[PDB]
Amino acid sequence: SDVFHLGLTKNDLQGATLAIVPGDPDRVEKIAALMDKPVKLASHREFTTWRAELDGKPVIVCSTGIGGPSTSIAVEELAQLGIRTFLRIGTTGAIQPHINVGDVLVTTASVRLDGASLHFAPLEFPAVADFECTTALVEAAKSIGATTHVGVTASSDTFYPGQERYDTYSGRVVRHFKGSMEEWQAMGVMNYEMESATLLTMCASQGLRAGMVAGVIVNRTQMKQTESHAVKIVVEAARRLL
Amino acid sequence: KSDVFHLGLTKNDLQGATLAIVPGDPDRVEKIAALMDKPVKLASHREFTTWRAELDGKPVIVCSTGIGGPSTSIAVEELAQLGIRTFLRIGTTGAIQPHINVGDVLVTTASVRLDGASLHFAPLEFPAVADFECTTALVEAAKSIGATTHVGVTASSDTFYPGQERYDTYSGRVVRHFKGSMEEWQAMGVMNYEMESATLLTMCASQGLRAGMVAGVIVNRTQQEIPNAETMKQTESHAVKIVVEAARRLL
Amino acid sequence: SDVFHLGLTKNDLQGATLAIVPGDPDRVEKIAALMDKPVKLASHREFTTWRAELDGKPVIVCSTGIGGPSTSIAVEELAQLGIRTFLRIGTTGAIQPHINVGDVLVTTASVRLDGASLHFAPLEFPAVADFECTTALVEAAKSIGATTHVGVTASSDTFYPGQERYDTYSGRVVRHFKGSMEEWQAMGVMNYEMESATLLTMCASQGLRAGMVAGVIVNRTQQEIPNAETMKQTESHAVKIVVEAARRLL
Amino acid sequence: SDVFHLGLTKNDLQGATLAIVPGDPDRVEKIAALMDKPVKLASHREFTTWRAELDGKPVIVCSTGIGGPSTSIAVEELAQLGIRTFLRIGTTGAIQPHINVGDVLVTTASVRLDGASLHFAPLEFPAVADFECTTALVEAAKSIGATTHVGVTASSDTFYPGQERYDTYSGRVVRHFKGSMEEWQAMGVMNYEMESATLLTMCASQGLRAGMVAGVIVNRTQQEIPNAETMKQTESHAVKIVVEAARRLL
Amino acid sequence: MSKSDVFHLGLTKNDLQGATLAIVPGDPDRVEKIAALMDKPVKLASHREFTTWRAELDGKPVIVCSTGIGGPSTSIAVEELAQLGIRTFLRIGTTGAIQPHINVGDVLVTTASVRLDGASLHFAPLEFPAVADFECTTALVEAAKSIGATTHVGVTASSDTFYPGQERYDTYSGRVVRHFKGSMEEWQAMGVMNYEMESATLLTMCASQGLRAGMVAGVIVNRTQQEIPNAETMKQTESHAVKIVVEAARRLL
Amino acid sequence: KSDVFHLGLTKNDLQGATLAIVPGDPDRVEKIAALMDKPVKLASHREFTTWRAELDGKPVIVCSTGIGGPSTSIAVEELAQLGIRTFLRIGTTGAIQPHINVGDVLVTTASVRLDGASLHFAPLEFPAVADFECTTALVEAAKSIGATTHVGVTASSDTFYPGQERYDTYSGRVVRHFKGSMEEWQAMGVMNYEMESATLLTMCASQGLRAGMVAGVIVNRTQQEIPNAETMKQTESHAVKIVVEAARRLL
Ligand SMILES: O=c1[nH]c(=O)n(COCCO)cc1Cc1ccccc1
Ligand SMILES: O=c1[nH]c(=O)n(COCCO)cc1Cc1ccccc1
Ligand SMILES: O=c1[nH]c(=O)n(COCCO)cc1Cc1ccccc1
Ligand SMILES: O=c1[nH]c(=O)n(COCCO)cc1Cc1ccccc1
Ligand SMILES: O=c1[nH]c(=O)n(COCCO)cc1Cc1ccccc1
Ligand SMILES: O=c1[nH]c(=O)n(COCCO)cc1Cc1ccccc1
Ligand SMILES: [K+]
Ligand SMILES: [K+]
Ligand SMILES: [K+]
Repeated sequence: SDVFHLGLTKNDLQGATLAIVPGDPDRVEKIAALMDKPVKLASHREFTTWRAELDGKPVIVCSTGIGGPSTSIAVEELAQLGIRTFLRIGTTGAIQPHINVGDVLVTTASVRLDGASLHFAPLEFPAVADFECTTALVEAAKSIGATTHVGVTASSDTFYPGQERYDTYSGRVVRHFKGSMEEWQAMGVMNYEMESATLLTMCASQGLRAGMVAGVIVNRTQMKQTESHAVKIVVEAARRLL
Repeated sequence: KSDVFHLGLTKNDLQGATLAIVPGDPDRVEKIAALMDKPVKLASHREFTTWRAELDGKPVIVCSTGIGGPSTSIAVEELAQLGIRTFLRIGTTGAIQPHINVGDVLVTTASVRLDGASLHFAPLEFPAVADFECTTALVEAAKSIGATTHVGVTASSDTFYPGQERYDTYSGRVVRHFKGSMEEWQAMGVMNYEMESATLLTMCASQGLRAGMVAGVIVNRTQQEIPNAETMKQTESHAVKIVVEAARRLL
Repeated sequence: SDVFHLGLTKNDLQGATLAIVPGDPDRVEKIAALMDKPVKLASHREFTTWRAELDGKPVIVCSTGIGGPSTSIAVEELAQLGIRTFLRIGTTGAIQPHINVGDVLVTTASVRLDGASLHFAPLEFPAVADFECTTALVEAAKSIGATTHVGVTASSDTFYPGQERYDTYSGRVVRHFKGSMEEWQAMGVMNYEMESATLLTMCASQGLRAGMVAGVIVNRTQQEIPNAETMKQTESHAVKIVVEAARRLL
Repeated sequence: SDVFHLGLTKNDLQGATLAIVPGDPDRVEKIAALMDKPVKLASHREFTTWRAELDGKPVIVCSTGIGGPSTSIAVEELAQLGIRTFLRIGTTGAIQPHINVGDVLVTTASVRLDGASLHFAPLEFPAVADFECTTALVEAAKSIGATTHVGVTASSDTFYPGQERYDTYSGRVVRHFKGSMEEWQAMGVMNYEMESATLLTMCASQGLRAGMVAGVIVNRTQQEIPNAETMKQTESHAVKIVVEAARRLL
Repeated sequence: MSKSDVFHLGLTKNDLQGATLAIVPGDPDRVEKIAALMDKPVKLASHREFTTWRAELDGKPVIVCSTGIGGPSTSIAVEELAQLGIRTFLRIGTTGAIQPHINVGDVLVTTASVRLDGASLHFAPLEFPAVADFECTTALVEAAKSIGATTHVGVTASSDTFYPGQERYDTYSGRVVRHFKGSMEEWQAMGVMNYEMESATLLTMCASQGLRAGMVAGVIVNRTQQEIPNAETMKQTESHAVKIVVEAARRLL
Repeated sequence: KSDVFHLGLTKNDLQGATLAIVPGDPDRVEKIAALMDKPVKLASHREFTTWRAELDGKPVIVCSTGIGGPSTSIAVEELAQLGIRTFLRIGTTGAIQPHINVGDVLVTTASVRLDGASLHFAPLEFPAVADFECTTALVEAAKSIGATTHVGVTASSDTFYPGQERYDTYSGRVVRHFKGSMEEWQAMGVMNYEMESATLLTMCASQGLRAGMVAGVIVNRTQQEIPNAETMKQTESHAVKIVVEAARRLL
C-alpha cells in the first residue's frame, strides 16, 4: 500500500487522473457499475474504491464519507496516487421554495461552515469549483434533460444544528446558527450538504480541478430516480473532462 | 433631479437598461461607451461617471465605481435601485504567477476577500463567487477575439500597498497579518491582485444579481514593477473589447 | 428506523444507556465480540452498530467514522434513542518524546482544531470529558496494568496539514498550522486524533457523559510508519480498558 | 510622476508637509480658494490635487474619494512626497438626537468598521487622531463660533448596510450589522462616515499626524433627506475650521 | 542573603522553605484564615493584592497566596510563584450558581472553564481547553466526600467582568454589550454551573506550562433565586470551602 | 454601611465627589491622597482601598483598581454607581521606545486593546480612546509641574509577562500570537506597556464617562529590566503630582 488509509497503490489506478467521489461507500458500486468493466479495489474504514473504464479510459470511484475530515484524507491520498480531477456526487436538502425534490444542483461555490477547509486556506479564500468541471456538469445536466439550478451551496460540518434543525435531542441551536437558514435563504443559497466546502477549498488551493453536483431528496420549506438522474450527470460530465 | 443619493441618475435616464459595465476609473467610462452605438453622457458626481450606450438595439450602462469596495458598493446598490441586474466589471491588475504575462486577460471565478465591504453584505464564509452565465460569457468572448486568457481565483485587497505586500513605501513595513501573504496566495494558485472584485461579487451573489469580473494584466509582480505606457493602453483596449462582447451574450 | 442515518429503533437498543464509540466500523465487530451475546443491528454508510451485553446489561457499539461531522450524527441519533453515556475508543499519534508506541492515553480535554464543535458551543467553551468517565478509564487502565498518560489531546479536522504533515501532494501547510506541532508540544499536548473535540464539546454542552481513550500506534518524534504487528496489540490493549471502564459506569 | 496614482512629483509640493484631504474631488478647488495663491496640480481618477499658500507656507489639498482603499492610496503617496500632517474634512450623518444639522464634529477616535485599517494595524490598535491636530481643530471651531461636538465616529466601508440603512434594493442588513446603529448610539458614538478609520489608523501607526473634522448634513434620528437650505452653509462652516486649524499646525 | 526574588510578590525562594504547593484564594483577606487552619502559620509578605502566608501541613511547608480578582493579577501570582518553586496550585473562590438545582452552600469543583477572559489567550489560543489537572480534581472531589458536602462537578464560566459579562443589568448604564446579551441563558442550557473570575486564566496557564491546577468554589448566590448574598451564609460557606481545599492539599503533598 | 458590592462605600462617604483618581496599587492610595488637603481613609476591601481628600475646597476620591481590567471594571462601575463621572488613572509603565527615559511621564490618547474586559463593554473595533478634556488637563498639568512628557498610544495588556513579550519566565516561551509583538508595537509608535488603561478607557468612552490616563516610566525595555530603587520614587512623585494638578483643572 502506497497510502495510509485507502490501501491502494499507483499501479491499482492504472493511470487514472479523474475520480468520482460520492459520500456513501455503498453508492460506490452503483456508480462504477454504470461504466464499463467495474472492479473492486479496496474497502477500508469508510473508503470503498472501485475502478471502472469510461470511453476506454480508467476512472476511479472512491467514497469520502460524511464531512470534511475524511474527505480531506481521501482526496489527499488519491492525489498522492495521481488523481487530478475530482467530481463530487452528493445528496442534498434544498432551502429555496422554487427548487423541487428530484432537481439537480450544480455548485459554483460553497459557504464554508466547515473546519477542514481552514486547514488548507484561510476563510477569505473562496470555496470555488473548477470552471471546466462546472461547465461539464451543467452541459451534462442539459444533455439528459434534468431540472437544473446553478448557484451557491452551504456546506456544514454538522447535519442538525448547523442546518438549523430543531427536531433533536436538545432541541436547541447555538447562537451562531440561530436564524442562519433564513440568512442563507435570503442570500440565495440553494441547499445544504456536508462535503463540498472542504473538497473545493483544498482543490482550488492545491492546483486540482473539482466539481460538485447534488440531487435534491428533501426541501426544508415544504428518492430512487433522483439518484439515477444525478449519477448519470456525474458520469456524463466525467466523459467531457477526460 | 435624482432618484439616488450619489450617482445623479433617474430610472428614466437608463431607458430600461438592465446591464452595466463597471470600470474603476471614471476616465475609462467614455472610452468603453464609444465602442457601442449611440453613446450619451448621463452624469458625473465624485468618482461616479455614467454613460448610456446601445448594444444590439438595447440600452446598456457604463458606470465607474472608483477604487475600492466602499464606492463600488454605493455604485452597485444605486444602479440596482434604478433597475440594473447584471454587472460586468472591467479593471486593471497585477499578476503574481510567472506563467501569466503583461497584456494577458484574466477572468475571475471567485475572489479572496481581503476587503471590508463584502462583510457588510455576507459573512466571511460566504464565497465571493462570480455568476456562472457571466463568467461563461467572458471566457467565450475572450476566445472569440483571440487573447491569452487565464481563469481562476483573484485576491481582492482593500489596499494597493501592504495588502498586496508592497515594501516600496513610506514606512517600508507590512503588518504581520499580510507578511508573507503573496507567497501564500501564489502557492494557492491565485492569479492576481485587484481592489474591487470581492465587494462586487459578494454583494451581487448574496442579492440575486449577476456579476462578472475581467481584468487586463499591466504588471507582473514576479518580473517587473514599472509598466510600459504603450503596452498599458493596448492591454486596456483588449480587455474592453472582451467585456463589451461578453455583454452582447448577456442581453 | 426512528433515526435518519443509523437505521435503528429505540427497541433495538433494549434500554441501553451506554455506548462505546470507535472510529473504524471494522473495529465494531472486534469490540462487541469481547462482551456477552454480540448481535449485529445495522450497517449504513460509516455507521455499523452492534448490540452486546455487559454484566447483565445491554451495551451499544457504534462507529462514528473519521472526523467530527459523522461523529456528530452518530452521537445525536444515539442520544435520541436513549444513550446518555459515550466512551470513545481511538487510535492516535503521540507528539511527546516520553510517550511510547503501545501506550494508552486518557483525554481530560481537547484542543478544538475542528469545525463541528462550534456548531454546539462557541470556541471559548472547553472540549472537556466527563469526570466520572475519565475516572473510570484511568481506573480501568490501572486495573489491567498499562503505561498510561492523562492530559490534553489535539483534535484535528484533518490528518495531514492540521497535524503538520509535510509528506503530502502539495508539500505545504497553511500559515495557521505552520509550527503548530511544536506549539502543542511545548504546551504539554499528548497527541493527535480526529474525533474527541466534537464528541467532548457536544456532550458537555448537552448534558451527556463522555470519555476518551486512545492507543498510541505512532510517535511523531522518532519512528516512521505504523508497524502492522504493533498496531494489533495496541488496539486490543486499549479495547480491554474501554470495556472495563464501561463496567464501572453502568 | 514620482508616485503611481496621484501624478505628482516632490517638486510640485514645494516643501509642503501639510495636506487637507476631502472626500469629494470637486470640493478641492473650493478649499484651496480660501487660501492664498491656489494652483491646480493634477487630476487622475478620484484624486484631484491643488497647491495653495497659508501664512507664506505651501499647503496641499488632495481628494481621497469615498472609502479607505482610495484613501490609503492618497495618504501613502502623499507621505512619499513629504506630507507629515493630514487633516480630513468630510461630510457625515449624525446618529445622536442632540446633534443638529449644521453642527461640526471633531473626531477623537473611530470605530473601525472598515477593511483598509486592518492592512496597517490589527483591530485592537485604536483609530485615534493626533492630539495636536484634534486640539487645533477644536480651538479653530471655537474661534468661528460653531456648534461643536467632540467624540467617537463610526467609520464604515459601506454607505447602506454598515450604516444600517434599509431603504435599499434588498431591504435587509446582514446579521453582523443588525441593530448596530442602536449599539453605537448607546455607546455615545456621534456619527457615520467612510474614511476616518483608515486615515487615523494608518497615520497613528506610521508616525504621521492626522485630524478629523466633519459637517452634519443629516441626522438619522429625525429625517433622511439632506436639507439644501443648510447644505451650503454646513460645508462652508467646516471648511473654514479645517483651514484655520491648518494655520495652527503649520 | 535576599529580599525578593520576584517582581511583585515580595518573596524569596528561601522564604518558601521548599514548598511546591500553593493554595490560591482571590481575596487577600482570606489568606490568613486558610493558613490558620494549618500548623505554624507565618506571614511572609503583603504587596498590592498579593498577600502571602506560609504554613505547615503534615510536616510539609505549604503556601497561601492571593491572586486578586481577575486573570491579569492571577497570571502574575502564578508565574512568580512558579519562579519560586511552586508546581501545584489550588484555587478556592466564591461563585454565583446559574443552575436551578444548585443551592447556596453547595461546593463546586471545576473540570474546565468557559474562557470569557483575556489573559488565558496570552498563554494558549482560544481552542486550547481551560482544563483542570485530573489529580487536583480528584483530590478536591474526594476531599469534599471525606468531610461531607453537596458537590457538583462540571464546567465554570470564567469572566473578565463581574457585571456585563455575567449579564448584570442593575448597573450605571443598565446595558450589556451585544456579545454578552442573552449569554447567561446560553450557558445555562449548556450545563454551565456557575460564574467566577479567575479559573480560565489559572487553568489555561497551568495546563499549557506543565503546572498542576485545581479549582473549587463555594456558592453564596444562585442567580435564578437571588442577586444579593446573605452575610451569614457567606461565612459558613467559606468555612466549609476552606476545609475542603486544605484537605485536598493534604492528598497532593 | 455599603451601597455597592465590593468597595464598601455609601454615596454619603463621597460627600458629593464626582472625580476619582484611580491608581492600580492600594498601597499608593494614601500617598496620592496625602498630596491633597485633609486626607481620610474610607474603606479597604480586597484590592480596593479608598481615600477621600480635599482639593481647592472640593471633595476628591482616590481609589485603587488593582492590576488588570477585571478589578478595574468593578471599581469603576461601583464608583460610577456612587456618583463619580470623571476618572483619572495614575499608573506605572515600561516604555518600549528608545527616546523615552525613566522618570518621564506618558499621557495616553488611546490604547491597544490587549485585554479581555474591554470587550465586555464594546466590540474590538471600538477605540479605547481617552476623553479629550481629561487628556488636555493631563497635558496642561504636565507643563504646570515642568516634566518631560510624551503623548501617544499605549499597549494595555492582560498579562505582565508573555503579552509584554517577556521571556524571563518559568516556561521561557511566548504564545505565537505575542511572538514578535513588542517589535510590531515599537514600529507602530506605541510608547509603553501597562495593564489597566484599555479596560478603563473603553468602558468609560462607551458609557458617557470621562477618563484620562497618565503613567510614570520606571523602566525602559530597550535599556534595562530591573527598576531602580532610588529612581522609582522620583518618577512616581512627578506623575502623581500631574494627576492631582489635572484633577484641579477638571473640578
Ligand atoms: O438535509 C440534508 N442535509 C445534508 O447535509 N445532506 C447531505 O447528505 C449528508 C448526509 O445524509 C442531505 C440532506 C437531505 C436529507 C434530509 C433528511 C434526512 C436525510 C437526508
Ligand atoms: O498591482 C496592481 N494591483 C491592483 O490592485 N491594481 C488594480 O487597479 C487598482 C488601482 O490602481 C493594479 C495593479 C497594476 C499596477 C502596478 C503599479 C502601478 C499601477 C498599477
Ligand atoms: O498520527 C495520527 N493522527 C490521527 O489523527 N490519528 C487518528 O486516527 C485517525 C485516522 O486514521 C492516528 C494517527 C496514527 C497514524 C499515523 C500514520 C498512519 C496512520 C495512523
Ligand atoms: O449618512 C451619511 N453617512 C456617510 O457615511 N456620509 C459620508 O459621506 C460619504 C459619501 O456620501 C454622509 C452621510 C449624510 C448623507 C445622507 C443622505 C444622503 C447623502 C449624504
Ligand atoms: O456572582 C458572582 N460572580 C463572581 O464572579 N464571583 C466571584 O468572586 C468575584 C468577586 O466578588 C462571585 C459571585 C457571588 C456574588 C454575588 C453578588 C455580590 C457579590 C458576590
Ligand atoms: O514593564 C512594565 N509593564 C507593566 O504592565 N507595568 C504596569 O504596572 C503593572 C504591574 O506591575 C509596569 C512595568 C514596569 C516594571 C518593570 C519591572 C518590574 C515592575 C514594573
Ligand atoms: K466520516
Ligand atoms: K473610492
Ligand atoms: K486584580
